[PDB]
Amino acid sequence: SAPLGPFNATLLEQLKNDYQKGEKEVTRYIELQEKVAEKYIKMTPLSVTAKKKLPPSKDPRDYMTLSPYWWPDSTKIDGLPYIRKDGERNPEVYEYPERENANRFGDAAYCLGVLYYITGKEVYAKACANHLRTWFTDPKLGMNPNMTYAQAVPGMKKMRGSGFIDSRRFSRALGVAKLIEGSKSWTPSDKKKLDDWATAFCYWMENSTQGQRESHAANNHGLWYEAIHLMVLAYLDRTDRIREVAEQSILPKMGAQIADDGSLPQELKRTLSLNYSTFALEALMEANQITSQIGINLWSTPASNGKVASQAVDYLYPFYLNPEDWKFKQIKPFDQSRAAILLYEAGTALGNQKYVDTAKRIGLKYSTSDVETIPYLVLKK
Amino acid sequence: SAPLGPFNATLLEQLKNDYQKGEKEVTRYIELQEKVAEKYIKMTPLSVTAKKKLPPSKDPRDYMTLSPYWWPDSTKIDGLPYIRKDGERNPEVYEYPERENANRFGDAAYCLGVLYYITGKEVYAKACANHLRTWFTDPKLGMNPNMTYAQAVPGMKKMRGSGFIDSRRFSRALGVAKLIEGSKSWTPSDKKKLDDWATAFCYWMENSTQGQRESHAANNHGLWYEAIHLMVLAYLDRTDRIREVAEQSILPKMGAQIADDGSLPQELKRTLSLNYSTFALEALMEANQITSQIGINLWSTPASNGKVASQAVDYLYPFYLNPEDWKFKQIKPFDQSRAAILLYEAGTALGNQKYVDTAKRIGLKYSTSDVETIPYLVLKK
Repeated sequence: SAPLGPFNATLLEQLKNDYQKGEKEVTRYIELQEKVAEKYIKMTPLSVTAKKKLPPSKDPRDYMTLSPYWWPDSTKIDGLPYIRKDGERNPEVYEYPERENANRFGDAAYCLGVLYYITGKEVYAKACANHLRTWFTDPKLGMNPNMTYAQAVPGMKKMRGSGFIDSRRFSRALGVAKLIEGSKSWTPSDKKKLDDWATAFCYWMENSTQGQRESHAANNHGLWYEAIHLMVLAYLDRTDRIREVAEQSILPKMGAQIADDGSLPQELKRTLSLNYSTFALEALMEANQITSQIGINLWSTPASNGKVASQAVDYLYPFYLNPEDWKFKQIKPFDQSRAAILLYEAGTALGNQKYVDTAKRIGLKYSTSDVETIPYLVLKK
Repeated sequence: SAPLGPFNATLLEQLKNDYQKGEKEVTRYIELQEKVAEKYIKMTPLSVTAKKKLPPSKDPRDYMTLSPYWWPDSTKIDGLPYIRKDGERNPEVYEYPERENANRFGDAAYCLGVLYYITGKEVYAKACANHLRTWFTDPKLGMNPNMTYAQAVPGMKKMRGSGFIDSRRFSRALGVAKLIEGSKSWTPSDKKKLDDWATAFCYWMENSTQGQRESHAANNHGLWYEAIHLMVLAYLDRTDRIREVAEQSILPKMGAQIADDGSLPQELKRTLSLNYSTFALEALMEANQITSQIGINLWSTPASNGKVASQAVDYLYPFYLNPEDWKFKQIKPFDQSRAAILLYEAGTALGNQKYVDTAKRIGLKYSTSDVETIPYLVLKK
């Protein structure tokens, strides 16, 4: 039975079980994963400190990115204040190294942590530990436990908390650290430092003005905040906080953000409305992976007004079959393959065989290196 | 009468003349442009050598970028060879600093050079010279006169000349160097070094296998190749060659690309078909800015097959009025403001008053800092 963390635990346990029983199809799949993971063993661990332009705090350990849809105003002599173009990512984002480096670190730690859980090979713990140590707890290279300067916007006067959604990059990694506990490489001293970091991070996201405001956001951001919250709480073994968050924040938000016909109106007004509808349901999917490990099914548990998250899947399913029928603003092509994991996750949670069949038909590539697809051999056949 | 160069010489001579006579409306506009140009006076000159990852020659003075629609194959252990996704720019392009740095050099040098031509203020020639010397002729920081590793593709076995299209980002800057000749800052020794660079670059694009191949391209790349070709030849005062290239390469190429209804079938098969149809005409437009300075109007001169560039403008015009009516694949929204300069250029060339009125109706923002709009006060209200 798997430790509590940010993954489909049913799929992980069944992979680990069939690997240990020497079943051939899984064993061959895991060996492919082991050859994918080799580059993460060699990979030099990343740090948020690897940047030149320092945040206003003058501290390189503070995470800082640019908010993606904000662009310099050509009609101003300095381009300030930046203006918003919903759905059009400003390539300046890539001048902030932590934007892609937190994504790379997250992939490395998640891949190595899962393969350690599945094979028991210490080489995977040792490498995962090296990434976790450097990114999180190192007294020089570790990030400070806050998201103060995430998605800054040049010229913007007010402080904002929307950047907190960047945290999902490293928070999955934070949760996977629990899989390497008991290894020879993850020492008790290593565990205490990360526990203390996660405690400091949970405090900040629950009590800073930015984290409070993000906890009250009325769209997919509010759902993703709670998805991240659950990973932090799950890492810290606070399963009663997970129950409280699900019932006092996630279910109310789901009850407010789903409309009577099952649409997500807050996402319907975006320039990538099919992306953001799906993005909201992805925040529910990752939350549910955690809550359902303690008996809480967020796809079928009603909000106080009777609405259930499966209604929003129902609304979107015809368009996952045919993204071209989508009749709302969508200024870039929807990636249909996002519906594979999503329909598989919601389909199984609901005993909806039509959803699971459609997930497997859409499928995932057997030899893809996309580290999020590791548990989903079930979709690669 | 302005030196031969890559700009609308009629508008530029108009601006400089009205500036010298002290006309208020033009003086206000130049004074704005000078405020915008201040950041280029301060800007540190860029060099292609400012990269860590070197090209296969191990020479930092060779330009190297990634072909923008080529992505790692996730189904491969090393991601190699990359695969193509037409229209989807791979953010990895930004890991090659000369991709954006050649654009920033281009804007700074062109802006400063045009302002020196219009105003006579030696401070603009002196700064333009600083950027030119550093990008082109400096014996340590200057770029080699070739495009051998432009738009390289990892894993691709064959050599390609598609990368040559990047040259447009610095070949306009080369062209405006002609505007600072006679200044105090641009010495006969500066001119001779640049002349020799430009000769070497011209030899490479005409005789290398990649240059030869690119000169034969049957879509917009053939047009851009010759448009870039004209900037280099005009800079070298090879007006006889400009005629030959116009008469024997551009017009046949343009005629072979236009279909009976005026559409451009090679661009219609792209995922950004309206972008690429407009991109094709933009090459013709920039080429005509140079040909029409020696009496060849590319918009109205038919090719041997009876096709004339004005047929292509005519087919695209309704969709510049209403871009949403475009009925071919277009996986990002079309930037309508591109029609402003395009319809004004072709509209004046053809004496079509309807094209010119629409150009002004779409318009450019009076205070924009986009350097390519500097000559078009006539489109700014």
